Amino acid sequence: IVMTQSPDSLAVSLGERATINCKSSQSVLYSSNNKNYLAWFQQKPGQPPKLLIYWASLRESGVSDRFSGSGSGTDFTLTISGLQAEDVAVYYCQQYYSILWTFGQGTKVEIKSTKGPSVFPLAPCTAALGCLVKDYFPEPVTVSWNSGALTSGVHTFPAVLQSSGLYSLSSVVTVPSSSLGTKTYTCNVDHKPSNTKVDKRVES
Amino acid sequence: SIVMTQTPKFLFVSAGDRVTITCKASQSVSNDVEWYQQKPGQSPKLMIYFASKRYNGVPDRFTGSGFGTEFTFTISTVQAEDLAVYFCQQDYSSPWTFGGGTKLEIKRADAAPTVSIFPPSSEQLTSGGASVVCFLNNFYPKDINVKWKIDGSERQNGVLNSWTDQDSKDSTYSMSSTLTLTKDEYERHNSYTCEATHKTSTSPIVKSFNRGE
Amino acid sequence: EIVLTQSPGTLSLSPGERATLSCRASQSVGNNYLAWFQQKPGQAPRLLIYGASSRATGIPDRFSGSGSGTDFTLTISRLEPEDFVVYYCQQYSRSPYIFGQGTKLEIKRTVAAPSVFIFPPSDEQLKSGTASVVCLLNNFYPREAKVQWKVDNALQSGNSQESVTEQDSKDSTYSLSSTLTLSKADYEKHKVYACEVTHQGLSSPVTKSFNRG
Amino acid sequence: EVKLLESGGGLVQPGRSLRLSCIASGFDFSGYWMTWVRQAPGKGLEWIGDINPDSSTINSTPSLKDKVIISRDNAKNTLFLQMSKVRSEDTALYYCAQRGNYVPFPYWGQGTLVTVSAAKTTPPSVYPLAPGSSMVTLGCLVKGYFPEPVTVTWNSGSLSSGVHTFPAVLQSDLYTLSSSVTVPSSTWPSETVTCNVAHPASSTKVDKKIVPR
Ligand SMILES: C[C@]12CC[C@H](O)C[C@@]1(O)CC[C@@H]1[C@@H]2CC[C@]2(C)[C@@H](c3ccc(=O)oc3)C[C@H]3O[C@]132
Ligand SMILES: C[C@]12CC[C@H](O)C[C@@]1(O)CC[C@@H]1[C@@H]2CC[C@]2(C)[C@@H](c3ccc(=O)oc3)C[C@H]3O[C@]132
Repeated sequence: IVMTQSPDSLAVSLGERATINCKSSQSVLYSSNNKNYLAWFQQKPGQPPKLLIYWASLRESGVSDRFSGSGSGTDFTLTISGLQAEDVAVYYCQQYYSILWTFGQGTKVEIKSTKGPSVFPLAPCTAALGCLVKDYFPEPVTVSWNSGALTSGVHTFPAVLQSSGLYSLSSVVTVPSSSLGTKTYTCNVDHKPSNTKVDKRVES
Repeated sequence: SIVMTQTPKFLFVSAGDRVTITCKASQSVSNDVEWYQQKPGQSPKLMIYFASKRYNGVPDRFTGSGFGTEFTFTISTVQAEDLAVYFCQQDYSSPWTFGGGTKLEIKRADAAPTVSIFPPSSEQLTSGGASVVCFLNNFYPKDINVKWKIDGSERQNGVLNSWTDQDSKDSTYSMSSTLTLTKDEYERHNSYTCEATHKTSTSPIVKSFNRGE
Repeated sequence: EIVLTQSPGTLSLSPGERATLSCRASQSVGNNYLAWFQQKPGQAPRLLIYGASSRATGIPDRFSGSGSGTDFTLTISRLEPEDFVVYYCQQYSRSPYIFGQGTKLEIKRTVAAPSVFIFPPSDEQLKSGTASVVCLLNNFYPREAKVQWKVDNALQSGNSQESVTEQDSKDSTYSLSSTLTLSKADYEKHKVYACEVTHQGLSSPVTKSFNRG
Repeated sequence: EVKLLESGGGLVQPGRSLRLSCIASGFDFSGYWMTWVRQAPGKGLEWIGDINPDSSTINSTPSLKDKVIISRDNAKNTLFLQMSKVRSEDTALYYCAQRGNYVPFPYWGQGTLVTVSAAKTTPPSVYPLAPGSSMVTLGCLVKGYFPEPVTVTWNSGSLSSGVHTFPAVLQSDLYTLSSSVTVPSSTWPSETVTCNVAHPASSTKVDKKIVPR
């Protein structure tokens, strides 16, 4: 039994209503008792899943009133009536109709904005240098060096979500300190959502 | 630093037996404790790492275990070529620290020495010196008494002894005894004798020569 | 409630080695309704084992659950390198249904002190009205390192964000970045910026600093 | 197929400086942390210092920390140890070693002996040991060299079975050792037997044939 969610990512202004759909490849309505064997989960970065709903619509203990699933048979829905900062997370549906619990692929939920990136040189007073990619939304950003010519000794760190509701990340490369006078180092930041590429030369 | 304490400090064991070495840490080091074999005349060599994994070309009679503060090195079916000193060592910290070491000795049977005596070489006499050398080879146990006599009378000054380390093949010992004299004194006496006293016989092993023959 | 406590938090093994993850229950789990989940980076969870010891359909040979009531293990008998990820236990005998905090399998490799660097904020960033200071820990293991900002010798608190890479595909190390963010207004109120790094592989902390101009 | 070759081992005056060099071959050098270890006469192993692959890092015990400098040249594939304010405690033989990305210390140089004594360098005189007239024993006495060590072989290392090379003895600020070899009685003097002595400290080599009297 396969669970398909949509949308895959969801941007909804703070306090607004947010809606996620889940469809099963087979009916998970159990003819004999009239129950849906469907559950909903919340998962925040670096944490286990949190059971929110099961039997399609029943709220688990200590799940806030604003969380409410609905629908039955093959098509289901989780709605967050009043979206708050703390509700920003990944949501899965799960079928337990058959001893083979399967989850949807999941849905990311976040706050709207839509901005391009800002790039600044990380350069100090083997040497290290780098790029700081600041204040961009939404994910994702891809960073290369000298249009993918330089890859040895590169580290590009995972993005973090700032208080702003905007993302920031760093990319760094260690190079021969002797070469800083002669060979060019350019970081290439591609932000497909804002329809932008930015190439920042980083100097010593 | 982290203190690694090994026990026992020595182990004397018959061929074919188990030896168990333990190493204890002043604090938790998790996996990161490791065992080195060092044979005489050679550098240390890695054998067990991450307390339990075998480094390659290590025979599988060698084995380790442990976690946190308590770790062990085991040889099952000890044999002659394993004669070595063993060390534990921790990577979970800084500085990285080695244990005190455990010297392995092989128990076996008794063996009387092969005794050979040598007058000074003409090369040494040409340059004005005189050394008498006595080799006592492949004997057990290690405890032995060598004595020098010139014209039947005992001589202790100018004698220099050295023991080889117990053998990697046959687990025997060997000894070199060097009596250095002035060429003056060498030519002043005739009969030179090397006497070995060892538990394998009540009658001492005597080897000799006469200078003027 | 039944609280499930996973041990250890992170288990360090090489591919080929067997792993034993533990799930300890505060309160007896009825009918051994104890389930194990795999979760890989950027993927929804995967049922591995249910009923303490029943392998789900489509799950390979090497995953097996053991134990009853309060003591449960997941054994991964012959580790594939794709298998190094998060594993959750979860009980369905009694409400409310809650997850173990998780065990992450990572690849073991010696111990490596970080290569540290610090970066002042660029002129372009200061003109835009914000000051981000970056401290870089390069190619270290294990992941446990303490990063402390000192601004005019004053230990900072909760105005800095750390980002850490996935374990490296060549040498199995991590890199880490800490970014201290102040307004231009506030950044220009202090002279000396320092990140002090404590790591297991260092004898003592290494400090990296700059004075503005 | 890996080789680490130490050089610079020998005598030094107290209070002076010493540099060791280690040349590594048969492994991607610029991909590895490299370490020095030393072993005193008393046989205890003492970790000294390490380097990450960019010389942009070090790991050294306090004890020494502010006394020696560790460094390396990638392109030249060589490792270096600078000692300053040299003392009694620094008299040891020094080991070069790889640090290893999945295995602590799998590779050790043979080790280079460092001696701290105002004593003057001296080459040995080499004297053969032949009988006064089943198996026959021969030897040679290597007298009056400084400092340690020498390397002694028989028939350029082709005779290594049935050889006993004895530990040196220090006498009037000069070392003396002997070495013995046992062959079947009909082999000598019918076939030629030569002992070969290299003394790296004086850059000399002597091949002394054993002569019937
Ligand atoms: C295997 C299972 C099948 C349906 C789900 O897809 C998965 C399941 O694992 C969930 C739970 C499981 C269900 C089978 C039936 C149950 C054991 C049932 C029950 C019946 C009699 C009794 O005395 O006590 C309990 C109530 C619920 O616990 C059940
Ligand atoms: C959603 C779920 C939550 C906890 C698990 O991590 C996943 C889960 O999908 C397993 C299955 C599911 C569980 C919720 C509770 C169950 C419905 C439970 C039950 C209770 C009363 C009853 O009358 O019939 C069955 C027994 C088991 O079937 C349960």
